Amino acid sequence: MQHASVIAQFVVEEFLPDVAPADVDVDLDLVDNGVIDSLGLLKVIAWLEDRFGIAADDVELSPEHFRSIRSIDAFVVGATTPPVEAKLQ
Ligand SMILES: *P(=O)(O)OCC(C)(C)[C@H](O)C(=O)NCCC(=O)NCCS
Repeated sequence: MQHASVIAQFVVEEFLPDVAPADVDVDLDLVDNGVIDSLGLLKVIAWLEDRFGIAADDVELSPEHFRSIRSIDAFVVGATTPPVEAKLQ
């Protein structure tokens, strides 16, 4: 997991209902949340890339990458797993 709860909280915090992300089925395809795929993706890539100084072109953007939260956790875990107390930070 390497802070898997933070990953679900990170994306869920963008639009979490009155339920704590820990009580939300993080098994939901973020595709419905595709909202993050375009607007949030730009903000996430700019922030995520700034912390690791990774070129945005290095990674290709596609809806399949956000098909599920677990798929994103493996990609990030494969390279790095940074725990964050809140998405704002
Ligand atoms: P937004 O979230 O609507 O943008 C969709 C994303 C970022 C997933 C991307 O555009 C996409 O749909 N994947 C295919 C690649 C693509 O269409 N690039 C957009 C410029 S042609």
